[PDB]
Amino acid sequence: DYPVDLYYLMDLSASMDDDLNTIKELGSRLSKEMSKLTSNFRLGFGSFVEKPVSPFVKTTPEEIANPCSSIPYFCLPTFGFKHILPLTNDAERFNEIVKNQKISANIDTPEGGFDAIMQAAVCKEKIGWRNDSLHLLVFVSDADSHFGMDSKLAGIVCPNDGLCHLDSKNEYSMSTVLEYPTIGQLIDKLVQNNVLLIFAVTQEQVHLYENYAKLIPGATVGLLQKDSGNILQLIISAYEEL
Amino acid sequence: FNLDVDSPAEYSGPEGSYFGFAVDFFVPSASSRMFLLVGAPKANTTQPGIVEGGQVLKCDWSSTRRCQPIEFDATGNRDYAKDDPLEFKSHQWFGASVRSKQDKILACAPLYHWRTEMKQEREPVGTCFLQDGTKTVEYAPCRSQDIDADGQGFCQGGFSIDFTKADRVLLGGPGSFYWQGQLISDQVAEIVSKYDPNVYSIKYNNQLATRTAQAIFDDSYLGYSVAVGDFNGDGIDDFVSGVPRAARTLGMVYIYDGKNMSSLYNFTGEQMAAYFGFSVAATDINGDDYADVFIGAPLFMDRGSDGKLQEVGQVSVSLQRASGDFQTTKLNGFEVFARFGSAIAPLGDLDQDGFNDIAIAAPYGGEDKKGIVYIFNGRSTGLNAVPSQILEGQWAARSGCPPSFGYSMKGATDIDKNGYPDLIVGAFGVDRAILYRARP
Amino acid sequence: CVVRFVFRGDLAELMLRAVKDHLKKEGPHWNITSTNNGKELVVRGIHESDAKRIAKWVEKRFPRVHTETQCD
Ligand SMILES: *[C@@H]1O[C@H](CO)[C@@H](O[C@@H]2O[C@H](CO)[C@@H](O[C@@H]3O[C@H](CO[C@H]4O[C@H](CO)[C@@H](O)[C@H](O)[C@@H]4O)[C@@H](O)[C@H](O)[C@@H]3O)[C@H](O)[C@H]2NC(C)=O)[C@H](O)[C@H]1NC(C)=O
Ligand SMILES: *[C@@H]1O[C@H](CO)[C@@H](O)[C@H](O)[C@H]1NC(C)=O
Ligand SMILES: *[C@@H]1O[C@H](CO)[C@@H](O)[C@H](O)[C@H]1NC(C)=O
Ligand SMILES: [Ca+2]
Ligand SMILES: [Ca+2]
Ligand SMILES: [Ca+2]
Ligand SMILES: [Ca+2]
Ligand SMILES: [Mn+2]
Ligand SMILES: [Mn+2]
Ligand SMILES: [Mn+2]
Repeated sequence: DYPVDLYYLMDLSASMDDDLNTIKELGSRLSKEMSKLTSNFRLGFGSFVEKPVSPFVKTTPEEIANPCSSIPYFCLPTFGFKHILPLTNDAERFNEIVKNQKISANIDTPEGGFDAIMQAAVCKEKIGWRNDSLHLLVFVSDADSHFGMDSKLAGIVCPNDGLCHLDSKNEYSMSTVLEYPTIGQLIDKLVQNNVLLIFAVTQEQVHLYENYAKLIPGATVGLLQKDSGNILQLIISAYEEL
Repeated sequence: FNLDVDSPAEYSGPEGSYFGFAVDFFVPSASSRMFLLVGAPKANTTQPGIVEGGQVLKCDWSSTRRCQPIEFDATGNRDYAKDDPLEFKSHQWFGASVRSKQDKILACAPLYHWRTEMKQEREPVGTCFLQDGTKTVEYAPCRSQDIDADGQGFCQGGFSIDFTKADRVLLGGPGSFYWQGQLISDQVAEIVSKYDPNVYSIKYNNQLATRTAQAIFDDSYLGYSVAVGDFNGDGIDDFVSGVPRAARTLGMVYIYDGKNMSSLYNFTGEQMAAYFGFSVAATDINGDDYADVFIGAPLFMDRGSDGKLQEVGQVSVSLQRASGDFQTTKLNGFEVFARFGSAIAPLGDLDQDGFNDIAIAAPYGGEDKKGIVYIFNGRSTGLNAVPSQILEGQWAARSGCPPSFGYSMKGATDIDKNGYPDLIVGAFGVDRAILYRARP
Repeated sequence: CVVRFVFRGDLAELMLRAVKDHLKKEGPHWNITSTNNGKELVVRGIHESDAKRIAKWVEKRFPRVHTETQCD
């Protein structure tokens, strides 16, 4: 009866508007099924969008206030990464949080998913990863991501340090200061943090993440389906250990 | 192997200005004195109403070692209408890129924002200033009616610049067309002769440029970095341009015809997210009279002795042969996360041995991530894989960006007139620029 | 005739959705298909009438959207 700590990381960009309803279903289905693996089960939650910096985001005050402006449509302001729920035993709290997530937006196709992975894996003190448990990080998105050096276009030339930078609002305070992390850096820290990374993406986006998974040890991929249980199967088989 | 690293000429700017972010040499006509051109994109300057607008300073080699701002622009922001600014120069990073041809100085602001005439928008179109002798004009090839993300609205023209031998300005604008990227090439005579201070959008009739394509090419960043040289034997410098996110983050580099902008050659990386195409360079490295192609891939992960992947950086070298074919070899970095290949700069025939030599930087290597620059020799067989000389950064790291010695550099100019080309290496994290002389 | 609307960027889904809803209202009996996994919307079975309206409506209201029209 070995403990399992599950962290669910949701992409809230505009491109997720078509996906979000199925992501919420995956979240609650996961919570229910995880209860079948062990009594020592806990799960947390966080989310990400993009660096709120030109040219990734428009700087006119109307659009800053509402990045979906002139569609017309209302959505949340752009932010990098937020930590919402320290992993807990309160499965009901998890579901209530996931159900109330809302759309945010940015301009370009790739997202800030790599900043979010780095902080979620690194900030042990705020996420609550146990010393003796499986550490599972589920990454949900429908797009590719930015990585180190891509931020040069935004005027950001200070390399990611791989350190935890979450303030009193649980926001990534260095979002607009440091470069997106590189894969070599994500691997270094995911291994040090003993975290297994799962990439749940849509069909067109699967091959690309499969290629990344071949570089990142312990990483797996799957398809984000309405029949989302196909992802849970990765989590379940990962529990056998032996 | 012949750089004087013991007593270099060290120049400095205002703190926080990123002095040394970009460098070049200035060589004015006739028996004039040589000067160094050092960018400082976050310099506060004295421009009314503008904060951290950026500037370029002319630094004197002959004596004294003081630097003075070049008066490209000494005004505040122009208005479109009463209490409605036309342009936003604050934080434009002017001086982030500087190039010079003879007595012509080209400097740009990649983060310059402009108000589209049509509506009260603010888009990062980019802008350049070209000083030709005593006349300075504004050049803005991405400032037009082709607005928004699908157009040139997010071009950031001036992100990368160079000059051709045949009197043309080469400009990259990586954000064009939803980040497909665009290359633009214009005549220097045309840029100045068509200039009017009250015209914001100027059409250049002899302009060459790439065009927008299918969405499959979005997020590729063509024009991220550029270089020039003859790759088809027509006597006309052709265009070399990196495309770092092409082929699903595998990365590509394109070569276009210098006369009609038609694609001639393509290079592809070997590893996803190695950022192949981050930087490019062109030079004849083996003395075969044909330009060779140097492509960086700073995030490349190699396979260590323990089977573990590790990020070291990679540079590929493609030798041009008379048949049109290329012979490609590869050089890997020496330190993990040093990002070898971040900056590549031909040095010309540094040691006067008949072959051009070249420097490759690794800005985050060395103790305390001070930054390392490697010097490699050329030979009739290609590039010698082992470096002959290593330059170490000498400054303590500060908060934020590390000194990043080797971040940017330029050579192939004999500043002290001793027969050997010299080298300028920037270290913007500590607001510094360093001149290294080449010894006999 | 066929009209192909290509949406780009993070807002592509919201723009396509808005356009798609408009098209359903303007032409509820048209064959309207989502292609390229939600990045492109294609309308076919039309006859050089809507081409003068829907293609223009999208360009006017959403200038950033690319439109390609084909007829036989
Ligand atoms: C280096 O890689 C580049 C990128 O892949 C190569 O450039 C592309 O090469 C393809 C194949 O030749 C070209 O595709 C052609 O498209 C025309 C139709 O063009 C017109 O219609 C399209 C819309 O369908 C529109 O977007 C265009 O602007 C035109 O109005 C076809 O008739 C041809 O048969 C063929 O399919 C691409 O256009 C071309 N450019 C780009 C950006 O994709 C390049 O050739 C490679 N170079 C080397 C040396 O390998
Ligand atoms: C530029 O001036 C402003 C206003 O005094 C100041 O806040 C900013 O820190 C200065 N930037 C520098 C010295 O880089
Ligand atoms: C460009 O010029 C070369 C040499 O004259 C010619 O072979 C080629 O077809 C031209 N391409 C275009 C698009 O004009
Ligand atoms: Ca040529
Ligand atoms: Ca050669
Ligand atoms: Ca030599
Ligand atoms: Ca010299
Ligand atoms: Mn998105
Ligand atoms: Mn989606
Ligand atoms: Mn994006």
